[PDB]
Amino acid sequence: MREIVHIQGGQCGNQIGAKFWEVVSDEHGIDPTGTYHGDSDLQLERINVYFNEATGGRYVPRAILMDLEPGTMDSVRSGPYGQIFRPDNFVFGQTGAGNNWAKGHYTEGAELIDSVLDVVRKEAESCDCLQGFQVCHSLGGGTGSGMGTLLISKIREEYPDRMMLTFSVVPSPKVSDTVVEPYNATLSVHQLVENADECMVLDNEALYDICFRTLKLTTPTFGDLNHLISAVMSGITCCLRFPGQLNADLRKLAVNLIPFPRLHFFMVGFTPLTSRGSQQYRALTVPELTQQMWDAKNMMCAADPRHGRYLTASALFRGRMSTKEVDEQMLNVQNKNSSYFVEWIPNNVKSSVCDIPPKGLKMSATFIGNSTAIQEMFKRVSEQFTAMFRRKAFLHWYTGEGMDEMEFTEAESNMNDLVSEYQQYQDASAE
Amino acid sequence: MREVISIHIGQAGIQVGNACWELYCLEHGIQPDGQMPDDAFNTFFSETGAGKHVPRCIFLDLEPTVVDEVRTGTYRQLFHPEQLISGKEDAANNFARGHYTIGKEIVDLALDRIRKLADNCTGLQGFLVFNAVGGGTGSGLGSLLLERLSVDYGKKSKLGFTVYPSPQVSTAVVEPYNSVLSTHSLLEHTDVAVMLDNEAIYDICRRSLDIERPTYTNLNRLIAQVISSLTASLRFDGALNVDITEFQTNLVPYPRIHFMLSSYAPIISAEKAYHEQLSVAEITNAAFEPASMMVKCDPRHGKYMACCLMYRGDVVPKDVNASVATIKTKRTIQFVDWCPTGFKCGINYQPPTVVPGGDLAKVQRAVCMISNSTAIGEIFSRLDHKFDLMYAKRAFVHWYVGEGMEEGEFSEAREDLAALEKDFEEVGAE
Amino acid sequence: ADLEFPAAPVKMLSLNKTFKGHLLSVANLALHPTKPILVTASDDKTWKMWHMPGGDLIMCGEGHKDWVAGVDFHPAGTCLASGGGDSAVKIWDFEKQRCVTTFTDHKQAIWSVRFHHLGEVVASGSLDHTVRLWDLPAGKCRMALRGHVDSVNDLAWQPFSSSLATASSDKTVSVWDARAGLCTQTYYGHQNSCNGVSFNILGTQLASTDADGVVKLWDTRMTAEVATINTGKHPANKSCFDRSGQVLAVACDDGKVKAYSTTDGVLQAELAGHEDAVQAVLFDPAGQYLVSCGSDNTFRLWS
Amino acid sequence: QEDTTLFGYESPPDTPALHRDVLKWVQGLDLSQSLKNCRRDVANGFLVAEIFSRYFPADIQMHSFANAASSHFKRDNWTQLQAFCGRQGINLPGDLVEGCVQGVHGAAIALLEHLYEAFTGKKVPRLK
Ligand SMILES: Nc1nc2c(ncn2[C@@H]2O[C@H](COP(=O)(O)OP(=O)(O)OP(=O)(O)O)[C@@H](O)[C@H]2O)c(=O)[nH]1
Ligand SMILES: Nc1nc2c(ncn2[C@@H]2O[C@H](COP(=O)(O)OP(=O)(O)O)[C@@H](O)[C@H]2O)c(=O)[nH]1
Repeated sequence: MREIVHIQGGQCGNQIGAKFWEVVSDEHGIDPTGTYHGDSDLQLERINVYFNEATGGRYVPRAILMDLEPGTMDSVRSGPYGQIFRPDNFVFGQTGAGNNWAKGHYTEGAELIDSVLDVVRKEAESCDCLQGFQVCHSLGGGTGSGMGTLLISKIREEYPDRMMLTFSVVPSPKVSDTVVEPYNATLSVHQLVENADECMVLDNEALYDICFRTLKLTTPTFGDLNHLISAVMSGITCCLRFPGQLNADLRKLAVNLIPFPRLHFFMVGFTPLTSRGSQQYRALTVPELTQQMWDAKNMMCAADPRHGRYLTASALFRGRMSTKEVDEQMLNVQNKNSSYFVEWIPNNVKSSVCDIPPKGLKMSATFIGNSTAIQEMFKRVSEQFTAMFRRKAFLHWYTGEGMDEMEFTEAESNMNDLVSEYQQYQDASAE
Repeated sequence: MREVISIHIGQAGIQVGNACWELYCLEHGIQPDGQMPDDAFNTFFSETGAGKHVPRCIFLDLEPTVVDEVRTGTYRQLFHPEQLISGKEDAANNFARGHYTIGKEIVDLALDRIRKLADNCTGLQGFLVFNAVGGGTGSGLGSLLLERLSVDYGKKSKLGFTVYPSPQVSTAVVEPYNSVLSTHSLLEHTDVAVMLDNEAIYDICRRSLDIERPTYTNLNRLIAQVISSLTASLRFDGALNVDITEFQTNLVPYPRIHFMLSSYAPIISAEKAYHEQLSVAEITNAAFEPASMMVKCDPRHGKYMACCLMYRGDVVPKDVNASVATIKTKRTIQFVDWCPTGFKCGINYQPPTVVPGGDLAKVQRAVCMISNSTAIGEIFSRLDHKFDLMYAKRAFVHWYVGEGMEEGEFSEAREDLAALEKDFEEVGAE
Repeated sequence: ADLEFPAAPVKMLSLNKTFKGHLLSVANLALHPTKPILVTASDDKTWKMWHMPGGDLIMCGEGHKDWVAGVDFHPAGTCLASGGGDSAVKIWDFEKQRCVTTFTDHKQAIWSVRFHHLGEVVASGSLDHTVRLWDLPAGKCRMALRGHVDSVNDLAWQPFSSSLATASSDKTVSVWDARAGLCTQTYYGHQNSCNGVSFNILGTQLASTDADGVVKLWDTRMTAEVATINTGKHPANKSCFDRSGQVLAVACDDGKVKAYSTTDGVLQAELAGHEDAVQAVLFDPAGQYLVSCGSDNTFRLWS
Repeated sequence: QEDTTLFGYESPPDTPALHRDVLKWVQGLDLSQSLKNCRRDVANGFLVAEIFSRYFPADIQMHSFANAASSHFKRDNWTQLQAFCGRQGINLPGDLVEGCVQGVHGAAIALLEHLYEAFTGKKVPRLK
């Protein structure tokens, strides 16, 4: 009865959202035709968080897909679970943004944004009570980053009190896809800092590392990365949808994770990720889950937590488990690694337990870490943005869309202030 | 929805258009009669109620022979007869003849047909202008057409696949003259200009295809494969789709700097095919090899500013990422200090179709690398002395003056090419 | 502390002549702590340093792209900080007569600029809703105070304290800590945009103006609304306390510099020299005279 | 012909950041939105509608105006505002309106200046 409005933006966001909705329908026993085939009462108990019952037995996702080009949405509709989405929730333009945040935020995103807000408001008023909105998209792309930031600003204006969660795919450190990724990321982070209440940073290169080293896959397509992202996206809200021994909703996670309003960027990870070869070799225990959880290799962020200091960390476990086991494990983690945890917070862990593990896994756990390590990621993005902006390369493409040069430097200043805050609380001393 | 209007001006434009449209017909399954036994063809073909597909192309030339060859050959039931526009008198390698006297009525009719074509397109990604810098028809009429298109259509992205004269080898004598004139014209109208050199493509054919007698058909087939790889992301779905509009955003740092080197890989005959692994890293290296450049311009002299890679076939993002990381770590490949990323990778799930009758082998992977690099100023440097050497004596200048030009036009073109040289030097410098 | 400087005379009229040395209206005033020298920050893109007893134009600093809204002196008068509508905070040196440095992290008009009591950090409050601290040795914005949903119209360091009170156009007056970067206190009560804010020399009281003319006085220690002076309908602009005195001099858009008693909120003097409006007022460090600048393109000396 | 562009890139012109009198008048007027950036804040036309309502509450209402980024809604707001201005006698020049909706540099500044003239008792902001 606490509803969540899902939004997908851009090609990457739409692919991630399609994978996520496939995973959630699998969890709730919903076939691609919408009918329930789960044979479990708890699956239908809280289905209204994500789905709405149609006239018949069909359940439609409370999902809204936005894009400037129709190809990605055509692929999503033709995918295996493409028919569950209501066709009216596919809001697409005709000319895509050429990796241009200006095109997706000011020129071309402006006309489609009112249709998008019409759909969002229609979905929101249908909700009895609204937990908030979750927007999945990629920083470093035109329509995704631009229209996502624009929509987030609009939704923040309309519903300031409602929760806002973002799954942003930050451009990767080493191998960058497009040239203008630093520009788009710089312009998007400035919006997310001011608007998004909760932000989860994902890096495709961290995803490749985790799927090459833990999963040990040989040919990881984008589908596998979207699968891991979908696993985290489900596990963050499974405490809403399923009974929990110690349940914790999105707002509780935000309250326990965010010390100060601007420090709301988080790195996430999912456990247990096991290679098909080592599945029988590994033993499923709470200590094993915690061990993989706190491994820096498990973080789906490029930045590693070792360099920074953990301000806070939430751990949402799933499965029939011992609260004594979980609490003792998190206490031992904090005591062993006290150097990596902030001193002026007596307990840096928000432990939550859900009684329903994901399908196939006896146990699972998602980790949400607010640590000053994200500082180095923003610093790298700024190191690219400044190099490009000094000579104003490709700046004419953003200028021709009618955005001030001062806007770039304002976004850079906001990023630098955020980095400064993270460093301040990294090296803050008690008393 | 993703329509692109193809223009082929002059003999070279039409002869590369023949290869391009044969390749498109083979790729989309369209028989030469016009119809094939969805909507991936809409970029290049418009379907009628009868089911027969007509290309959205325009064959423009002031000479009747080349166009009549198309009208008589196999693709006579494919193309639109009025879209094939034929002149009466050739431009005779005279830019003035093709731009001031003969080209007027022809370009008026060309704009008429271009309006008729664009009226049938819901969307319009842009224009693909295929001409020959170095001939009166291609240079003069093409320049006039590009100017008219810029005036009327406005911001539509015009991609000009131009063929400049080779450094040493050439077929004309007034080629520096009309090349300088047309370069002056197209510096300010085309959005992304792709350089092509006959000498470089001849070298590619001789070294990679082992063709001791390369010819214009082989050159056109290579160019057609390159343009097909360029447009593959418009017609076939794949991870990391790249668009005509995204070319300019990820490749053009500044409006004057939009000339691009093009390199295809692999270029292997079937006898040499399946004799090497042809992995993604190896094809990327081959694409970045200077010999694989289709312009006689060593990239070692300059520095790369941007590189858009278009992968076709069984290509995985992990492999494109590993190859691009190796390229970045590579020392001989040098990038400008102000572009840290400098890479635009885009993959497509459609392997390059092989033209029966061609020399290219059926390879499951392909790369088309289109790069903005400051080395390209070297070719303009060559033409800038090839021009002034003749201009000192005003040789052949009476020919150009006779059709209503002035010494001021030559002076302005030379000055603008010098300014382009200076701009390339300035972007290369820190 | 424990030093009483009696400043009773407020009804005295203008003593010196009305110095009209600026082409356009003067926006702010800054008095040198050591010497009786006043920098007037006018909206003519220039500031002018004058020796007031002589009325002589000692210096004229120019270079701001837009109108200059705020000006302040460094302790010991080493440098001058000028914030203007060009969104650039400029530090100028008197000795070499040029701008030492420019900070452009602010992207909107700089409403107010103030120094620390020690002077190494400079607080700039701007239209961009933020209050940015600049470490002059570092030349970098170390910290930024956020939390105002409307324009930060004024900015005043608490005397000899890291606390900083900013009156914003969101009808709020927020006192922050520079060292922590947090909002210790937020005074509500204003029904209009807060044009200006000022501290008592002892720091016990804080007075903020409104656009409807209401000047509200709070006790900083008590965090309570002590007084609510209701002036005319015109905006109350900027205010200044009497040094160890019970008289707050408030400017106005009525052209009259009023002087209300902090004890009772009763008018004591109403100087009517300015024709149209008064942008700001300032007391002498010794307490000998007031200086009032306004839309009359003239800064006038009183008492 | 000596050009100032950096290889064809003409940097956008720098705005004069309105005026203190106009900005303080706007701030003193009770408005829901704040003029952080004049271009973006005025292009939609909602803040101008709020100003017009504060000066003529009877015939300008907020329910008719929508804070919407689409060109359709911006045109709707500005055209109803223009119709009211025509009825009332206020200028509201069309060129400034079009520059404001298109985000042209300085058009919103000029329109706000003209509104300040028309409303604040024809008080011309002093300038050199
Ligand atoms: N790469 C390539 N270049 C060609 C081909 N055919 C012609 N060219 C080039 O095109 C140039 C002249 O082309 P055109 O201007 O169209 O010749 P035309 O049709 O007789 O027109 P004019 O010569 O100007 O009167 C020559 O310098 C050749 O280098 C070709 O098949 N492939
Ligand atoms: N994890 C994941 N990342 C993707 C996918 N598709 C694209 N990306 C990445 O997302 C980044 C941004 O692209 P995107 O926002 O989708 O392009 P846009 O839709 O035009 O804005 C690119 O650099 C890609 O590397 C996907 O399916 N999964």
